[PDB]
Amino acid sequence: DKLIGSCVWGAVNYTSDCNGECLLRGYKGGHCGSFANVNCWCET
Repeated sequence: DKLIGSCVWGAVNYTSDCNGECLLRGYKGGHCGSFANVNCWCET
């Protein structure tokens, strides 16, 4: 997996646009943790 940042509306390294932060890295459509809604990861 290829982390990107956090996925909490009120935290540091805030993402806001997972797919965005992932696209920024040329990664594939990322998403937010499935069983840990807090950090986002890419679908690599």
